[PDB]
Amino acid sequence: GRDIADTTDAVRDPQTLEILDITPCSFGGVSVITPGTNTSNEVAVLYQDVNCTEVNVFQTRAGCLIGAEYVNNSYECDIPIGAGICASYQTQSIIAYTMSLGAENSVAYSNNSIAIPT
Amino acid sequence: NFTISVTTEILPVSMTKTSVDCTMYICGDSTECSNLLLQYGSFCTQLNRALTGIAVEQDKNTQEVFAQVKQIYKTPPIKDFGGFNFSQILPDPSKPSKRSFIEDLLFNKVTKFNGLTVLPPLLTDEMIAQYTSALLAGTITSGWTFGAGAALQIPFAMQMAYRFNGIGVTQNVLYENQKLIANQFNSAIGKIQDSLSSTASALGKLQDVVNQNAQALNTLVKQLSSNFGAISSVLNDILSRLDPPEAEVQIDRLITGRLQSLQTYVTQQLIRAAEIRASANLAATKMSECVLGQSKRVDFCGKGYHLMSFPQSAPHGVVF
Amino acid sequence: KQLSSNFGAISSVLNDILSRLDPPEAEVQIDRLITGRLQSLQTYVTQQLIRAAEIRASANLAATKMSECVLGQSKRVDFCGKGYHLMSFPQSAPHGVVFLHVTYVPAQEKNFTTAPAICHDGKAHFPREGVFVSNGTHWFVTQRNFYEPQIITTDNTFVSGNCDVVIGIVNNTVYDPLQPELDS
Amino acid sequence: PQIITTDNTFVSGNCDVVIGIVNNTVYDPLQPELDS
Repeated sequence: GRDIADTTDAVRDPQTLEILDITPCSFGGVSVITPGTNTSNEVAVLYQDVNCTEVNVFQTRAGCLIGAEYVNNSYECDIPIGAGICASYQTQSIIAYTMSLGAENSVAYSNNSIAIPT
Repeated sequence: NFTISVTTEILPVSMTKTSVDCTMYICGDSTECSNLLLQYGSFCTQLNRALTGIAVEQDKNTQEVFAQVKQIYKTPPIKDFGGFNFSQILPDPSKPSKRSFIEDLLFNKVTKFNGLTVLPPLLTDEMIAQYTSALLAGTITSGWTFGAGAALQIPFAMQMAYRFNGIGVTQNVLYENQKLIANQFNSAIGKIQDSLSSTASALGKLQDVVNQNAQALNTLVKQLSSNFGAISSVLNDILSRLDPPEAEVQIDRLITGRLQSLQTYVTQQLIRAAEIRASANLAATKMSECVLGQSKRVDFCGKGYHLMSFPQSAPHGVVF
Repeated sequence: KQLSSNFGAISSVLNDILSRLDPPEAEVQIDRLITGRLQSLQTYVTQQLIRAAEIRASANLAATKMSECVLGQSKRVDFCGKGYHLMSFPQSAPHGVVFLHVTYVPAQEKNFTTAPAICHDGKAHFPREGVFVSNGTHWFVTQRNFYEPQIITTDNTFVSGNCDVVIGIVNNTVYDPLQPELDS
Repeated sequence: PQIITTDNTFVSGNCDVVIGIVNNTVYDPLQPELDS
């Protein structure tokens, strides 16, 4: 059988009538999340679009992330990783966080309330 | 007498942040091919850094559009704004993604092993919807003052009186006739959700952006199947069949054609990225001047004496 | 660095090919070098035009910014920094321009009770400029963007319709300053 | 529509320099209060 790229997607074994579906091996790009070499030498590897099985491990939507201790707190973004997740260098070690959208501010609307710049 | 009408205006904001592994595209797990690629020099690294600059530029496009407000405002529980029912355009917390019903129609109307990778966008669709929820929250509650600084909270009848005085209509006209304006706005909201539930010909631009990108990637994939004068398009066949110099001649032809194909693809992506960047700056200008305040530029924000617009999140775009 | 690429030649040095080989083979190797360097140059010129187009668009934006924002008071919000706009002062920069958008930003807020109209003699009064406010003990008129109260007079208001039609309307006395002049 | 009053209009010059002018009567709001 053939794929969409005119590449061999499936085969049949020659000695035995057995049909085999060929998938190429799990691959992805390698990204390095680091602060400056003035600040540290600590690096965090971000594998891209693979799960953290086929490779201090946290799994992102962008892929496998090694070396960032995942935090449930939210900070402002310093190094963007992907899908709302950003990294920073604090106590130090590389951490990962869901990046903050800002501070919430409830607005006291009423049908007779105003705010004037005094 | 008069009428009030809402109008959609659909602008693409960012592309799909697509990165191509250049050595993996040209030479898929081959040693002699990687040798002859490095004979040609720094084409491959230059194309990678170019596509990386493209992806960073679209992320900057999305960020420079959507992150104008800092304080994420939220609507009060008393939803009574003068009879103006914003229930379709407000986000729905009962839906598991906090998105508007209109944004659900917008998302509904929009439709590998060769180094062809897709990097995810930095801002997810839910937090983009949270930004737009903040923008409508400031626009409804504070009026236009939230783009100028603090959210100076105002009633909605006062806000519409101020926008009518912005277009020259005195405020007694709205205060004697506010119910008709509210009913006309709610009916226009009904017509725009009916039009968005009707057909995708309004969203044909955004679909055309995605289709152009898919056409470029698919043509690149088909150009992998091209021989460029070689005896095969499969590299491993030539490596199995031939002696190494006689293989390397065909490998030279293949790298030549594939590098020309990649330069062509990167050039088209660059020009389209510049077009999308200009459209994103236009969209940011439109949102900054029409969402965050009352524009007196005619035809910049739809036909008529413009009052405001309300953004809606779209897949790879924004809709006012 | 793309000078150093061989593109399949025996060297990236032209003089080495010219000094080593007879021209029936040296022309072929030189032809490969011209092909590689010409492709690299055309890629470079393509990047040059696209980047110069981007900087051209930025310069058109900067010309628009100074022609509206510097040379006058552009009241388009967020074109010239956050807030109400007063000036921008252009300063030179290496291959660029830097503006100093001085802006009017509100600082402190104060909550007041408001009505869109008041009712004196069965007649509705709307402010000609601003908004009615109340501190809790009196209804006063003020500016939309700064708090300064005044006594609501006949000359601060315009009468339109009756008190039935508008909502949120409260009961007050509209001062006529012509009445003490008639009493004078 | 409203009645032409003295605070609706500002006087400027005389009525021969302008083209298209018609004749009318300007209501004075100071007139019935001054009569009162």
